[PDB]
Amino acid sequence: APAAVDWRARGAVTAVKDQGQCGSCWAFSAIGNVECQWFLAGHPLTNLSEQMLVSCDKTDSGCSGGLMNNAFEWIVQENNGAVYTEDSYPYASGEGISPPCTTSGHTVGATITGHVELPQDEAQIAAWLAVNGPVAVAVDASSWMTYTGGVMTSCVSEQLDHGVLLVGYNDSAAVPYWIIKNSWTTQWGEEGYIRIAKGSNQCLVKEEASSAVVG
Ligand SMILES: O=C(N[C@@H](Cc1ccccc1)C(=O)N[C@@H](Cc1ccccc1)C(=O)CO)OCc1ccccc1
Repeated sequence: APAAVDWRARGAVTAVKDQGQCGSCWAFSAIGNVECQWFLAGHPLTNLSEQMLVSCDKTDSGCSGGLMNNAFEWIVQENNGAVYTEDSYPYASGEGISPPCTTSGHTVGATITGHVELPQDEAQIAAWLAVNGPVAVAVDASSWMTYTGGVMTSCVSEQLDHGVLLVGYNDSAAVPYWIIKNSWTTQWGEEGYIRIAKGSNQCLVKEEASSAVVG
């Protein structure tokens, strides 16, 4: 694999978001992945709708939580592969509730055909990311309320609880690291990003990695 990859500088990653008081990290992870995969398939970089998942994907639990793989499966099996634009289905859950699903009045911004579940191996995830783009992952975020910048050390790695998006890595650095997009505003971390050490399963980052497939 290349020594380093950073998709943020290559036109593939939209702005950092704010999930607010809702337990919707799963939806930010899944949609951020779709956004990146759609661009890398040769389509314009488009802002897509987390609200579609939070209100309409009844195989997940709204502001009480969900799974990225369930969300990818719902899009294809129940929603004809469609992912609506942000502008046509804007985020409505920042106060912490999921309003009833709206089943018309939206415009499709992207489509997917399926998803892949990646190996539980950091070198294999990096190799896939270098060619095919950003990857949805789950982490233990319990230590992330202390992060202020730099490459974090000694991440608490006990229980997966938070969905996020891998956007790059650097194996040439003094301590090799992953680059991760969070959904806690740009005032948190490094303009909304976190770097964690790579190669020691920090925060359980290798355990639940997956991606949508765009045809
Ligand atoms: O708890 C979750 N998911 C986790 C993420 C996850 C994804 C993949 C693997 C492990 C964890 C989840 O959604 N976490 C929630 C936790 C939360 C709840 C309420 C307020 C703020 C925060 C998040 O928003 C993560 O920030 O899913 C429960 C579930 C399972 C099946 C169907 C419906 C919900």
